[PDB]
Amino acid sequence: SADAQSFLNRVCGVSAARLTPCGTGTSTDVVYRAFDIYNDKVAGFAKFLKTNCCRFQEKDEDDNLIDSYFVVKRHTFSNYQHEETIYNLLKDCPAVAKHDFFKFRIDGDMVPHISRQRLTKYTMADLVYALRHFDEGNCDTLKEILVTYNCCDDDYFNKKDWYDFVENPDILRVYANLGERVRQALLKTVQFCDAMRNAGIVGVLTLDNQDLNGNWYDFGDFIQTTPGSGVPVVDSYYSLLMPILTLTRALTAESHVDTDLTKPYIKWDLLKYDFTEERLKLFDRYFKYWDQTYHPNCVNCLDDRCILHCANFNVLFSTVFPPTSFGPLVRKIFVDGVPFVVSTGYHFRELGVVHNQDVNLHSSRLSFKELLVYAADPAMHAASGNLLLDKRTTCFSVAALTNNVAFQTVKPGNFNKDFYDFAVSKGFFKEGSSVELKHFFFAQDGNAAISDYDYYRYNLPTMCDIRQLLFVVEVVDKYFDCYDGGCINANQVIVNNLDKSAGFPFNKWGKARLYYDSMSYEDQDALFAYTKRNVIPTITQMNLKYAISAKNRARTVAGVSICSTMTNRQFHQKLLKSIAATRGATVVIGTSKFYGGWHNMLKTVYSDVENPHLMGWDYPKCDRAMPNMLRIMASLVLARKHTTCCSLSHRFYRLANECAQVLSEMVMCGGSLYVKPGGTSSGDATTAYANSVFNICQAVTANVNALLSTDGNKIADKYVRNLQHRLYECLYRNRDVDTDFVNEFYAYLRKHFSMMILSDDAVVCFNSTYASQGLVASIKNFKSVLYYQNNVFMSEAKCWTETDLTKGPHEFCSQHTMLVKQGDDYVYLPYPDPSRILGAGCFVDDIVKTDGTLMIERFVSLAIDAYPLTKHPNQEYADVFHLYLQYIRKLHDELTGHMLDMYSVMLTNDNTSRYWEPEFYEAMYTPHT
Amino acid sequence: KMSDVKCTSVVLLSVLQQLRVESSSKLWAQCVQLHNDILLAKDTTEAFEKMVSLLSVLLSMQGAVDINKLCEE
Amino acid sequence: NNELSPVALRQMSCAAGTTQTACTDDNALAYYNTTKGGRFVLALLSDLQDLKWARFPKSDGTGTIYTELEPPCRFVTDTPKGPKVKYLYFIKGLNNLNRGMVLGSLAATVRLQ
Amino acid sequence: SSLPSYAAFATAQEAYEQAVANGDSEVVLKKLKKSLNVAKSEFDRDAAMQRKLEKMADQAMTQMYKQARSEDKRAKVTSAMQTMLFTMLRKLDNDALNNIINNARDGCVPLNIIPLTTAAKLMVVIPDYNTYKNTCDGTTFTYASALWEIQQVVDADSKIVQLSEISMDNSPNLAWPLIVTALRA
Amino acid sequence: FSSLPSYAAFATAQEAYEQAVANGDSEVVLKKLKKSLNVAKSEFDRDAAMQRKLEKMADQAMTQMYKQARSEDKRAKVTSAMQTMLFTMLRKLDNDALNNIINNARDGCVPLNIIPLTTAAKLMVVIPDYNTYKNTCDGTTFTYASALWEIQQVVDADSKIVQLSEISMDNSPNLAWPLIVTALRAN
RNA sequence: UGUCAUGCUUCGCGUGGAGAAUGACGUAGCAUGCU
RNA sequence: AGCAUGCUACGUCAUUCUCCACGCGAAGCAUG
Ligand SMILES: Nc1nc2c(ncn2[C@@H]2O[C@H](COP(=O)(O)OP(O)(O)=S)[C@@H](O)[C@H]2O)c(=O)[nH]1
Ligand SMILES: Nc1nc2c(ncn2[C@@H]2O[C@H](COP(=O)(O)OP(O)(O)=S)[C@@H](O)[C@H]2O)c(=O)[nH]1
Ligand SMILES: [Mg+2]
Ligand SMILES: [Zn+2]
Ligand SMILES: [Zn+2]
Repeated sequence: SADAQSFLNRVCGVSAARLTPCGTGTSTDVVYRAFDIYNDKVAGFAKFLKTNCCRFQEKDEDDNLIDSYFVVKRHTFSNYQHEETIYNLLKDCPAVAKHDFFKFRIDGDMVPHISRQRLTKYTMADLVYALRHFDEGNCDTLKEILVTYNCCDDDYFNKKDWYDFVENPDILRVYANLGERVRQALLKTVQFCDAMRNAGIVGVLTLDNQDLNGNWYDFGDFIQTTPGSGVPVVDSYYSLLMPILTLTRALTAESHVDTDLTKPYIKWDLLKYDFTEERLKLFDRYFKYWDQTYHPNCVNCLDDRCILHCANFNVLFSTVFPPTSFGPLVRKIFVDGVPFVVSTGYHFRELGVVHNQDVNLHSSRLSFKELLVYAADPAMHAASGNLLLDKRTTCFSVAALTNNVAFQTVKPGNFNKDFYDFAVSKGFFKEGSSVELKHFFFAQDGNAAISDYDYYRYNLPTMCDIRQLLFVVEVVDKYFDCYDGGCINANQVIVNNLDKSAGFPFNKWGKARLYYDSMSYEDQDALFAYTKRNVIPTITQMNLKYAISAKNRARTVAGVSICSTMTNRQFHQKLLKSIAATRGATVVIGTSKFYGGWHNMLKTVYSDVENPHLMGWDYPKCDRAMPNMLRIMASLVLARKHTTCCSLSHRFYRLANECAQVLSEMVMCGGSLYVKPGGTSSGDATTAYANSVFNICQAVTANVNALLSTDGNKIADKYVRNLQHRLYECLYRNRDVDTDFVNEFYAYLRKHFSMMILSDDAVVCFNSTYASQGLVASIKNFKSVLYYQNNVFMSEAKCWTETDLTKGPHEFCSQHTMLVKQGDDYVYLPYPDPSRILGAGCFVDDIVKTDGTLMIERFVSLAIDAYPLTKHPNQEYADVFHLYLQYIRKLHDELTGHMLDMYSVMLTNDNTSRYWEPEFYEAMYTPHT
Repeated sequence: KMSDVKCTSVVLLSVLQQLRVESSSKLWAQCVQLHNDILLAKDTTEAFEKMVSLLSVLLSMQGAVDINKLCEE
Repeated sequence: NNELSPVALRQMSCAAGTTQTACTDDNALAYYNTTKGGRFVLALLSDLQDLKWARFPKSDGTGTIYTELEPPCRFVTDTPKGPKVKYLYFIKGLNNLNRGMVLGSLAATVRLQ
Repeated sequence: SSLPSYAAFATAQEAYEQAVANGDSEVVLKKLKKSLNVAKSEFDRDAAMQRKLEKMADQAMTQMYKQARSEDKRAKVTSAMQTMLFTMLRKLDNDALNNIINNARDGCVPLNIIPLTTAAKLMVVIPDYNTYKNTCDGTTFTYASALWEIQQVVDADSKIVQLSEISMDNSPNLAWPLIVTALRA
Repeated sequence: FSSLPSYAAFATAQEAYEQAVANGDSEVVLKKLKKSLNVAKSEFDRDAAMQRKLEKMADQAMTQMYKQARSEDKRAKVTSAMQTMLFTMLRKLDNDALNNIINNARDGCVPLNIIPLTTAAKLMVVIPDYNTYKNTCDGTTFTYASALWEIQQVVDADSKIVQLSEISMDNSPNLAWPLIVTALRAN
């Protein structure tokens, strides 16, 4: 305590600060902190261990510690000179922490020291790392950051799920208490940049050189040039920080007057729909030194790689403006000298203002196409309707189209007593058996359809890291390059079922057949051509489902209009029909499990992976919680097949139409028009394929995050150590696409991470010795990526792993796998849940299905599904297939006995003897066909 | 006897729905709650209590069904 | 440790003029790196202040590319016999990182005062 | 077989028996073979036509049976459900269900849903003295295999009758439809 | 086309064999009558096949024509229905407030979401519980969207009329929620 | 009120190949007529 | 020997069923 007190007094300086010894200067301190690093050896945003610093903590009067630290260091004589010279230029900035340079005597040597004064304990890199790599079992840093700034108390974490966005929505509020601080940082950084440019300093701004007040304190890698011409490089700062700006709602002080949280809100003109100037002001205030050009309206964008860039900022800035200014833009026209109200534009929260190019005032007469277009849009349905204030939901309600509110209910379900009695007589449904009933028809009351719609409160505005998304999009476009696409004519479109509903209002006059036969090919082609330079809003109708399930939750489906589907088929069907005809790809839509398809799919997935393991995951609230940026991305990769048939403007207007009538639109729920925030619509023509694109995007993002957050000084393999140094450059320092590295990363992902994707279901075979070392994604990385990019917490109870590959996936498409012996060779076969089959047998959804003699095809199909259970070690599983065969025999006997009594004819020609013999069902799982 | 009550509840709620109990929101809500609670029950005594409540709902409506004829069949 | 790009640069000698026309040969020095598919001219050093265009020789048949230029910035070098004043123009539409590369390399090469 | 034109295909067949015999007279055997082939083809054609007829007839019969049974199922969907419900309820053989069903059959139905809580209001309609005799014994009321505590009893006309009154001695003195309120014990 | 050649030539075709029955001799005429009968039979077969094909073609053409003509009398009905719907909706617009808001706009464009707010003549409020009713629609007159609304009627989820005096804390458990209240814009 | 895709089973009407049978023109063996 | 007729064999055109390949309708089951 002889030299130690001398050093303490030295550090105290002349600032009149009372310092306690936290870590002695002579005996320094070490910590574990998140750093952004790029030298010629390592590169990444990862959590390392520091030594060099020695910290002292300031105690305020009354002997109480506060959040002020003096951080002394020991520097070599050269960096000392460099840093002092660079600081003597920036000292005047209000966003630069005070420094103190002094030499001290240690072991008979003069050692320099640089002391920074009054720094918060953590930095902004720690905050970003904590919220971007989330593990609920290790949240010490995040908890301390939240508690220190009065975001919550320390008793808030004794709750069940204090971090779950779905179980505990209030957590959002907690995070929103970090907004102002973040915003203040975004201001100070700009000041710093200005100072740099005025002083002639060139350097890279990183997150870990700014504390949580907003002071900058590291100048070791800066250089000097002529005054007045500096260059701050800000690409990995803003990009890494982007997902945090929307989670903590950093720009909520822009809604008040004079940008002060105490003053009231701004009252905007109710007729104002154009906010281009405000968007430019916001961009120039918070992102002044962001190089790439920003277009408030995405009509003027240049590529599909620019629409994402600009739509990110539009997503950020649209939270500041009133919610009543987004939607169709209405105008008054005259037809036959009578006024009409029609849509002639659209104000997208993510794409800006769009105006139709073909607007015709003073019309004379309307043809079938014009009547269809004018009756499809919600202009005159909402204009000529009552006002609505629905307090049961938090979704913007537009209007009420009638004088009543409809309350729709679901019915119980029917009981097939004869089959149940037969099964009971066969020794089923006893006490303590392994096969029982779990799937029933659940009933619902009148409030089902609106309570189901109120789950769109899980869709939140999610800004994305753009420099990373622009790389993931290029790596995802290689999974779709063995297909072909383009536009077809009205002659080449295939419609499977023409007896389906045509949405609203078209369902009041006929089915989908009424409009395909009343509309010549010229009419359909003209409508499709019209949609390429105009925006046609439509209305989707929400309906309840009547189906068997194991859960007490209602299910809804969204039926889209006929104008949407008619023109989406001519745009996407050529590619969608080619994705479903390819065998051996990552996406396995269109492949069957019969005649040896399951075995082929599993063998293709296994491929040649070393130390293989199998994993599978699930997406919580998939359709509801999907962000609006990944859906736009999914639609943009699917439209890259139109390079020759469509120009840039045609492609943009197709994107605008898809957004206006699928992504965000007006929904008809009980006779009232509400506004849909976002997500996915079940009834659109590209649901499964968009879900597949989204799945692959999330998996690739998980892999990138896994690889870039590893030390890099410990990756023994030298190829995988350069593949990480080059990935950081391709993300945060390369601007244009590097075509020779997306191929290398794609091959790397294909050899060590094999995927099998079908809509939102996925199975993965991965190299186990690379995952435990952090070189390929794990389940923790998926949980981390679903938190900041999907606003959802994925629990490690719906995800499964399998270390033995002779047992197959635990589940894929609700089927289990079994390795059976089938004629001299072993093969993987699928089998279902026996309770599902028995429930399908027992409970039917129509009274006419409870007469077996009329329904023998039902049981043939069910036995086809239930055959693979015959080969199960458990004996109560193999006795479901035999039950079905015996019941088929009984039904045939009854039918024959009835035909002889009611009539006098014995059905002369019969071949039904094959249905109750087990050789008819084996052929469905044998490879010959 | 669990798999017997789980089917008797289905038949009973169908019978109630045919008598047009759907025309009262409160009664239909209570019946739906009971019916969906019997189908997710792992204990038999709870299922029997809820069956008693639902059958009382059925028996309140005197003129809807002729119990004497049905019980003498 | 997040350093500026270590990439070094190479010199070319070219010319330019005030407008699309009037371009006169051998009156500017361009900086480039060829590690890309070809040569990318990153910036232009000259002695005059009225330049507003650049005619760089294109590696194609009868190809002449006219790249636009930004406003000047005045630097004082001292490598030759004594102090000299030269103006720098950055190719319009050049991200900040390549500007940092060019400025760092040039400032290291010449003291710049 | 047994078709009207089938006989020829057999007669010539018998002639084929003679074709082998008699040392296979070339001219006779060949002309007979030609006629036999013609007859066989004619009979085969007629048989095919009959088979087509039979297929059509069977399809028609199946369609008619389907329609009849579908209409039958859709017509009787009210008596069948109730009969099934009561068959199943009798098979279950519970105590509470049988108690309440018997009381309902004798006219003592409830007025609200039976509450499954320690303290809840249950109202029942005792029609006659006899149901009162059997169910209530003092200040307790046994229903649905549970004990309830009478808190009030009301007559057909709004009136607060007292337990002391309601006995055989004064059985005819009150309008009989008797509402009884009770709380679960 | 096939009936005529049959009924004409088959007479001679069978007369050829009738002559064989008459004679018995003329074994050469056996082959000659073979030729005659087979020629007539084959020519018939050909013509009859052509006739049957033509009949099927004509039947299919007639069916196609009928189906087409039935798909053009349903285009007209749907056209008329759409026009009637559009005119019915049009005649329900108060062209006094609507014109005011459309004319106060800069270029005539206005967002759709504001048209019901500023021009609608009726309001519907759907209230789940009693606290919401107390805090939103309490009294016989309230304020929403910078305007004054007067309660015109209240009904429950069964479409039964509810009096404003029945909506109290004590009687709340005896109502069928939610309550739908329809109100009229005050002047 | 009853959406988008994919797979499989059953029944019914239509087009193109191969096997068996019946009828006219060409080539081979034997017999009769003209020479 | 040449031509014609008769008997027995091989090569092209019209019908009768029998199996495959391919289209259009109707019903049903399963999956996301
Ligand atoms: N704000 C603050 N930071 C601290 C503290 N203790 C350790 N650190 C870490 O120390 C670095 C500063 O180092 P400096 O800027 O001089 O250069 P360098 O070490 O990064 S190289 C930061 O990045 C932090 O992670 C503390 O109490 N407060
Ligand atoms: N059109 C249609 N789509 C369906 C249906 N079932 C499921 N999906 C789609 O499959 C994904 C996962 O389903 P979801 O996240 O909702 O959870 P789940 O337990 O029902 S599988 C969602 O993107 C859904 O759009 C359906 O019937 N019709
Ligand atoms: Mg640092
Ligand atoms: Zn742009
Ligand atoms: Zn195209």
